Amino acid sequence: ATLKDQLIYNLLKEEQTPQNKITVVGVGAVGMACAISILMKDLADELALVDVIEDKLKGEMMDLQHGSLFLRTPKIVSGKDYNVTANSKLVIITAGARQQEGESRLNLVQRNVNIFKFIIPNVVKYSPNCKLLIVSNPVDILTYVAWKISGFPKNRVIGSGCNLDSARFRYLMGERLGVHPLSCHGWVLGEHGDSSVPVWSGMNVAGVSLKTLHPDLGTDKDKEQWKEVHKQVVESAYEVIKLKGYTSWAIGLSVADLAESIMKNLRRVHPVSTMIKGLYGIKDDVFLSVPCILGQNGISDLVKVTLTSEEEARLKKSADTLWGIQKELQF
Amino acid sequence: ATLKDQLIYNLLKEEQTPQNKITVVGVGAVGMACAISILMKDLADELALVDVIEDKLKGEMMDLQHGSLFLRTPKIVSGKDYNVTANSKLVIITAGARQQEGESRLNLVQRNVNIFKFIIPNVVKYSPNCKLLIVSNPVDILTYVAWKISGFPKNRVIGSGCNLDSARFRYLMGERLGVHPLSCHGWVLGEHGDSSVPVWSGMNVAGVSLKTLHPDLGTDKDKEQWKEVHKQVVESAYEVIKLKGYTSWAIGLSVADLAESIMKNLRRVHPVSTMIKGLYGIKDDVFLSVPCILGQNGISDLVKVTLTSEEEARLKKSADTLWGIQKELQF
Amino acid sequence: ATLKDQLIYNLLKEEQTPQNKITVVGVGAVGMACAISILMKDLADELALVDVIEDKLKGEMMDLQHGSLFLRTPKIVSGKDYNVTANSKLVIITAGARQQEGESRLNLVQRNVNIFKFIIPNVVKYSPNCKLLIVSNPVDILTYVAWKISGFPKNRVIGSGCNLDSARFRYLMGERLGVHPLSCHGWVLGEHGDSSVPVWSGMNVAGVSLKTLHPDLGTDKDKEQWKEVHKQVVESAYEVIKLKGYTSWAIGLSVADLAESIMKNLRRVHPVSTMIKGLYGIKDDVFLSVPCILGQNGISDLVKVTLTSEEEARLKKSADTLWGIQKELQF
Amino acid sequence: ATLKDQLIYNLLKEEQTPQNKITVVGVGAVGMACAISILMKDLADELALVDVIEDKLKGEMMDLQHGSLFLRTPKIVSGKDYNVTANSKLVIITAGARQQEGESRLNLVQRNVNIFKFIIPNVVKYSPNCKLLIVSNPVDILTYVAWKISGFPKNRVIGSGCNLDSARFRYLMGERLGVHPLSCHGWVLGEHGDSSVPVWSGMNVAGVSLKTLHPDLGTDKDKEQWKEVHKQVVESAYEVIKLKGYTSWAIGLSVADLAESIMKNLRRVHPVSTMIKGLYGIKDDVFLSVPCILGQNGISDLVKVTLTSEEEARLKKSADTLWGIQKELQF
Repeated sequence: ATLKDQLIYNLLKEEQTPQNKITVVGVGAVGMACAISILMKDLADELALVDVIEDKLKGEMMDLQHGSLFLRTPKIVSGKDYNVTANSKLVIITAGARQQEGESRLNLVQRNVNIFKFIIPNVVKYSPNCKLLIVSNPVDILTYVAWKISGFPKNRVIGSGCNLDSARFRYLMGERLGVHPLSCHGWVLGEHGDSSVPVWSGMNVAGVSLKTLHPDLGTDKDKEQWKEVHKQVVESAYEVIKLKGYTSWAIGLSVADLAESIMKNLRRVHPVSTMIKGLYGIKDDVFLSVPCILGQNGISDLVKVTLTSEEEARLKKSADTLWGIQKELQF
Repeated sequence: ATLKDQLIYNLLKEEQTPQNKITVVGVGAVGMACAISILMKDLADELALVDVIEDKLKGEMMDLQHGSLFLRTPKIVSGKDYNVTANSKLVIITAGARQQEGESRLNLVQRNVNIFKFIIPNVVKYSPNCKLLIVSNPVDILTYVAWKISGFPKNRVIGSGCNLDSARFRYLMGERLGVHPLSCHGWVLGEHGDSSVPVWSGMNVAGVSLKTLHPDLGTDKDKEQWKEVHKQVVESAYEVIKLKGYTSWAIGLSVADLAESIMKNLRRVHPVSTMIKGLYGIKDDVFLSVPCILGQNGISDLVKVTLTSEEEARLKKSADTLWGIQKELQF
Repeated sequence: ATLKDQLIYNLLKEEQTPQNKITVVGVGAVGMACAISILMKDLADELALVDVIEDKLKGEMMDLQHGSLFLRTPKIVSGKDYNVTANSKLVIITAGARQQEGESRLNLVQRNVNIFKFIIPNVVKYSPNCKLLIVSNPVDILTYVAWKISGFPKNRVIGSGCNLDSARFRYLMGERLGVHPLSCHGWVLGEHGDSSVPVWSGMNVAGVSLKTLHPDLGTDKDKEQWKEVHKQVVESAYEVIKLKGYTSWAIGLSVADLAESIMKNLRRVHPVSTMIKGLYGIKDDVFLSVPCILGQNGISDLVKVTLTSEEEARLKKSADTLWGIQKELQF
Repeated sequence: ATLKDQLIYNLLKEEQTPQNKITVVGVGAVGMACAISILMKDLADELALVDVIEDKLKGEMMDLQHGSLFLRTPKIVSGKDYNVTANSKLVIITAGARQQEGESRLNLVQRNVNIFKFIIPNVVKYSPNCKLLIVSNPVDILTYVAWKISGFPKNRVIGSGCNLDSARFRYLMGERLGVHPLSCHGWVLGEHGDSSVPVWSGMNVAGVSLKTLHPDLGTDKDKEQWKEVHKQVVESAYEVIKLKGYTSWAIGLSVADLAESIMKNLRRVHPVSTMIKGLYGIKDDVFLSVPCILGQNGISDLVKVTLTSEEEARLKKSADTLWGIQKELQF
């Protein structure tokens, strides 16, 4: 008789379906930053890793597995075959197109659409009742792409959007005032990138409107130039890529935070990208970041923020752009 | 329009069942010590409290409910009715017969059976696929009672047993050697109480057999009298009960540790009460503590500890006692 | 040679001062809820318990000790003598008379003033650089008493204040809007009691002013009666005491939350009782809850919350109330 | 009047040193894996990064700082100048030279000695009371190097040693037996690398000696080939490097586990590299992995494992080889 059989008597052989499984698609810096943030927040009873490069994937899986003693996630799996993702509660797409040197914006988006025409159906086939969290950039448009291809209802297709943008706003707001980011409140909404909207009205410490105190907050006659905070937020990624080549930990921590709200059904509010037709004067099938309530059904609700004429027109101008690009995409 | 509807757009009202629900039956010191431990280890997306005293029950629920801002458990419910326990993954029974000043063990058990004849069928009705963790004393006998009434297979009926007895053993072992209890290894097996078997052969730090180093370990010849460590484990509950009237924190943390293993499907080894028929020449339907592997199907496997002839006789003698009581019970 | 000597080589004899030591004065339901909450949030490397009931005190220490296997706080000690508190960063005062059914917090003044004349000098003697977190009621005045007796600067004397009352406000706010309390922002200021001030002008989800959407909010002509939310916050403790005899869990989590911000130097904004002289035209040495920044030096700064003529008047009344009681005290 | 001074009333601009400061030297994959693991286990109130690559260093700093909202470490600083390390409790060294294809072992060590001759005195200058944790390879020798240059007593100079090796040994046990690593007890001692000693005698689940159940375990005629488990431990790093190009997460988690034991004074037993002269007939100043007790003074004690005559010879040969190298180094 075997040592295991001498040591252990077996009552039950057949294991059940995993109950709290998460898949991360793509094992780049962002993918692995999400996985380690998720593994150390104990959100999953099973982690699945998927990417097209077999050796990198098995490597990252074995490195995580070797740390098992220091973790509470008892099964970590990987493969190029999406059968490993079976029965995921949450699937996080970080996989994208490696940006070519002299291509157009439209080229980059359509190469990502071609990768998504493979990933999304494979995700749906093995985890048809899962929430999709789109991290891959450009996040607003690729969240529309994931939506169309998957055929999922709008509540179960979520773009990481202005979540990290808003977390960076609160960090900078915190450094200017000597207050921890947690107690500094402020919202970056609309299109993730240069044309995002800082909501100066909702920007507050302890429910004290910085706009009410300082009427010229966020204007050009602003002597304190608080515009430069949103300018810093919107230029942050560029500055970090400049220095270390990429961004890793901040997005990893922010995606783990979103996963926590989903997996534990918290109904916390996050500024994430959601199909926004019929709201803020938008009449096209586009995704924009607004405060969304995240739980086990994904975006169950969203907050209808009051916006100035300027801010209304900026969200509408971002939608014009996104719809413009989206009708040129080949599905 | 309501402030809520002016503020929030609803995507879907559709509500779902609890995904990681735990129910604690009994809101005495032990039951509430399980609740706060479980609540502060983020093991559940929903917690249900059930006891017979409705005001006490609504007090504890409300007191926990007010801590929500500082918790990651979005739903806390309570009720006399077991419809609030519906869809529980794990159900912990702390409720039981109040110990009469002087009476036989045959009588004390039978008064607990009459209680489990109401508790267990209700639990089974609203949560048919759940795992039962029996904490109520005498834990070994009342785990057999739960098994019989429920009709559940032996894998999904677990008694806390010698799990805390072992935590105490490893704490005291730690004080003697000045090492953390985590790095002190020792096993209390068999019947929870005075008759429990301390396995001296398995007592070690860093895999160094103390029994080999000190052959007298656990004998009456022992110069350092290590039999006192097990004696202290056996008399620990008595000594604490004498000082603060009961035990709370140690059993709450130990059950939460069991709950972690079950809910997160860790597959750790805890010494818990399990149907031990066929093992150690035991011929009767008795439950005793042996090292069991605990996951999302409860006891998947148990460890066959090599015991001395003396150690076997003590387990067989405990089985003759418990079966002697059990066969004279009325269901 | 002993088994311990045969097993372990000693390199150095213990020559180390406590580094992250929290003391809890009082082993009542409040004290032990603070204790377990702090132990399960890994905030301290030494927990010292002090009270006047030597049996109860030793029984609680032993019960915490018996679950050290499941904790990362290696040294738990107790004793009626305050030399156990030596070299504490944070001493949490929960000892003294607690509210009986329907009894005001302002009816515990003279009893707990006497108890603070014993406790505070003893604390100061053994930990003269420690931060005082006052929890005993009436907490606002007893914080002022702790300040006067200790001679400590106002930054190192903190009261639990409206931290829990504010936590409760956001919980009930959350049950109305179907959002997690974490995403529901709103401040209860002034006395931790019946005279507390709900600042309607600061209440927001995602920086959207509820007062601006719903101008009637918190007035008698409000058809949704949002004033009943603040009423519930005031009545909350009375309700819980009536239902289970005391409040323990929620204040334990509220206090561990304040302990986290202090011990980890977060500089988070908490509504805690501090010396409010010079602000809102208050001239006396009054202690009220206003939003404060909490770190390892305690209250480094506070937020000047903008109040409506109505709000400011209602806070000056809460101030007047407490100067009336404070002015006639003996030291 | 600036917005900040309109919003916030300052009491205390007086500032103090951090209390639980950790410094990570080297921002490679290993140092940054330690950084995130330490940040996510809330072990520090200040994290200082120090490397020679100023752009990469500032890049990694900013990437952690942007995730501060999701962290409880309020100050993260970076610089080439070791004045950012001032008042560190624990300084983790991951910086050093990688062996070149032709390079002799002696020459590689001497290149690290020259690097350490700048790093260690700079560390000692700004944190003279700190614990050194040497992760840089070859770990056993560079712990000796760091010890020589620092002038520190042997308790405050720790090599990460066989901590991960042993953690890998317990994973491989776990998969073979279908148990969590936490419940699988095995020890890898001596020189970190292909000469490491797997203590077959100390191999157990629930204190059952596997060597005793299976007499042939760890020998050549072992029908189950358990010797192959140690071979896997010794090759697993080479196999992971071959697949993903380096080792990252498992060493980051393993190091954070040691940081927990030190920063929180747990006194857990870890296989870490310590000055071993006087044990197993070792006459020379060599550092080898033995099971050591780790607290806030580092190695306070160490466990003397009973080894077979064969096993003592393997440590004795490791010592001789290590002294062959160290006696030839230029300090």
